[PDB]
Amino acid sequence: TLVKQLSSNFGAISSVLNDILSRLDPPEAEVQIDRLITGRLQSLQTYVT
Amino acid sequence: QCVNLTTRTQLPPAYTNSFTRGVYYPDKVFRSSVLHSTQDLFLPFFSNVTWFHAITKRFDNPVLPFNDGVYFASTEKSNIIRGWIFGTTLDSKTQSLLIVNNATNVVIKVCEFQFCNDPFLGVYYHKNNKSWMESEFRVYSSANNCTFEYVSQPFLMDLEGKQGNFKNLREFVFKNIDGYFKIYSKHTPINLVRDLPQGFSALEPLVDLPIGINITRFQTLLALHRSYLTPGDSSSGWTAGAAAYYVGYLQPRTFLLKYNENGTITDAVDCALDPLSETKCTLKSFTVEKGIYQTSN
Amino acid sequence: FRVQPTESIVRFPNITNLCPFGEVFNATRFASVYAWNRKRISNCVADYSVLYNSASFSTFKCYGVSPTKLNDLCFTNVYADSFVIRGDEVRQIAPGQTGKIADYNYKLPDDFTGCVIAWNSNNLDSKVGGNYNYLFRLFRKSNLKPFERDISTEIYQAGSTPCNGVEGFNCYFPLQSYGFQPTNGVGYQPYRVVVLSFELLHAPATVCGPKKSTNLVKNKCVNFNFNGLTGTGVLTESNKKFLPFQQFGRDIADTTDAVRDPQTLEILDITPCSFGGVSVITPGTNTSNQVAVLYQG
Amino acid sequence: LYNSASFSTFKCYGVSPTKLNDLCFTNVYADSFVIRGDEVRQIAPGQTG
Ligand SMILES: *[C@@H]1O[C@H](CO)[C@@H](O)[C@H](O)[C@H]1NC(C)=O
Ligand SMILES: *[C@@H]1O[C@H](CO)[C@@H](O)[C@H](O)[C@H]1NC(C)=O
Ligand SMILES: *[C@@H]1O[C@H](CO)[C@@H](O)[C@H](O)[C@H]1NC(C)=O
Ligand SMILES: *[C@@H]1O[C@H](CO)[C@@H](O)[C@H](O)[C@H]1NC(C)=O
Ligand SMILES: *[C@@H]1O[C@H](CO)[C@@H](O)[C@H](O)[C@H]1NC(C)=O
Repeated sequence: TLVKQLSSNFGAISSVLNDILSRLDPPEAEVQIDRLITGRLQSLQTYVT
Repeated sequence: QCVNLTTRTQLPPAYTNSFTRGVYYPDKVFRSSVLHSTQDLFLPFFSNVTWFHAITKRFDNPVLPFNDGVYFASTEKSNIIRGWIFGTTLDSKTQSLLIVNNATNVVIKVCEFQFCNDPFLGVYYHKNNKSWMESEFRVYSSANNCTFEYVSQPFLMDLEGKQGNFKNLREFVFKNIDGYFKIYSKHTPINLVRDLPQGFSALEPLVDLPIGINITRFQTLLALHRSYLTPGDSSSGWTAGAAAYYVGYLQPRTFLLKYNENGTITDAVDCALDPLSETKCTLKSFTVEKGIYQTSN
Repeated sequence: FRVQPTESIVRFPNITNLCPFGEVFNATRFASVYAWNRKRISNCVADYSVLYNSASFSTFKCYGVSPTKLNDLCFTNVYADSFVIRGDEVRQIAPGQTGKIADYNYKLPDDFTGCVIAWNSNNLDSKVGGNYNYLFRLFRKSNLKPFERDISTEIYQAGSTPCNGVEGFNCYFPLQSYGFQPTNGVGYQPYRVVVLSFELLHAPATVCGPKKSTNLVKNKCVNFNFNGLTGTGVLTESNKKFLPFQQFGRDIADTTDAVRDPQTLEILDITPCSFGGVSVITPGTNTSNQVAVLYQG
Repeated sequence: LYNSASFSTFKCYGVSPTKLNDLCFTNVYADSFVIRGDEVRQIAPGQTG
């Protein structure tokens, strides 16, 4: 389940970080980065608990 | 001009049951030894598939509705089935895709076609030389405007008026999504003609075309065999060979696909056919242990 | 611990065709908004250098992609939509915006991924007495779905009075002439607006950036770019068998582990470079200052 | 009133004539006068005479 949670969008345009980085400029990209960061951090917290 | 077929016997269409046939690769990705689950248009297992037969002077080219999708499977020996017409109005008022295979180049073009009431292909056996030629090509009348045309390489086949048992099984799936015409094909040798055999045969994609027209009706093209012992008229002497093709309709369904080591789809399981099938879909396994499980709400 | 990449490689298809931007932008006859024209572009290298130069371009807005990066990644099925709208309406042709023209004519999906290019037209699309060739719809029963066209010409029904041919009270034709004139203000001048839509839609890619392809190096931790796919891992020869239509590979985790080289059509595996972990052991600062380093993996 | 069709002219400016009861108004004011046949165009928004 931890590994499968890695593929979700969490609201970003794409799940893969590299696709977001290449397609979008830095100023616009960081929001899409923030979505993924929050989602993955929450998944890690759940697993640890 | 187009000759009109006459004196043809009309019979009610029979019904037969499919047996877990019609699974195709849904993507270009390669997977091995993975129980992947996908959601797309599929032919549900054990479905009610209409069965047509062509054989006194029994003939049938009904204009069947296209619906969301079509599973066209024809078992034949003499290749009496040649091509399919895909049009909405079928009266040269709207674009009508024409896929026809003949002795000449395979013709896959979209144009405004004034299709006649009976678009039947005709192959005549000549007496000057012992060869079969398509003396009749009066399927349509004219093609004023042609938006897109694609002519492939010529294909040669032995066309004869034989009533023997079918030698091969050909399966085709047609889908019209996002303006792209997708055709999946498979070719499996077969000898039994009673019904479709059991088993799973994955269909590999054949070709994709950007026709970009919406289709509501389609019609199959059946060749007519006229030998030197027959007058060759549409009234008499037009007796065609034995023909059997099955038409099924796709629906939105969820399948669980099994890939072996080489990447081929050996088996599949529906997720709405039975409670046991739903349980196997939930657990993502083909075997279920003793116990009690919660499938849905 | 980490292993750092040494070199970078790019593997793009070898395409010599150049996409005809001339027809798209510099067209003598330019379509109307009521019936917008769609052009399909494929199998050509697209140079977007001219686009960000902004030569005589009033508005250059890109959604979902950055114009500077447009000549890097690689796409499929470039669409071009041409239509003519009034000078104060170019703003409303944008994702998530509703307006009189947008609801009753060409509209953009909320998930649009493309660039909107607009430039002003002074008198090329204007007449001294008013250009009435261009038409727009101000009436419609139901708002259009994304990427829809209307060819119907019927009188709109208002109230209980029948319309669509029964002309009378509360019967107005939805189509109206724009009436462009060179004497009007800047906000009433016709503007030529072209919409580009970009989608991958499959593994194969047709329109690719003018970036040169370098040689191939194997068995070294390097940066690889296959048809716009960016990653970092060692590249080795692969024994995995791909069916001819298949182009990529995926594992259980769904990350790419194999890919086909576009130039040479050779299957090669991808393996991530080793990272591991570092642990340092000490007999104690009091006893000595020597340490031993353990690498986990 | 819209379906009555007893009015030679039934034009709504700034609001949809078909959907008028749907929208509530804080205050409604009515002005009444009878003019000639060549003066209806004069009584219109953006019209001067
Ligand atoms: C298919 O439907 C027909 C009625 O349309 C029915 O008579 C027939 O039994 C059905 N097929 C099967 C295998 O039950
Ligand atoms: C074929 O296209 C031309 C060009 O617009 C058109 O004038 C003609 O009417 C079309 N033919 C038919 C049968 O509509
Ligand atoms: C399909 O084509 C027919 C042609 O008569 C048209 O009436 C219908 O609106 C079309 N449907 C869609 C969804 O475009
Ligand atoms: C994969 O292909 C090889 C070579 O044809 C064959 O030996 C092997 O049995 C196949 N594996 C399957 C079909 O699972
Ligand atoms: C180191 O060991 C000696 C001997 O016991 C002791 O006197 C000294 O305080 C120790 N120093 C530290 C930093 O542990």
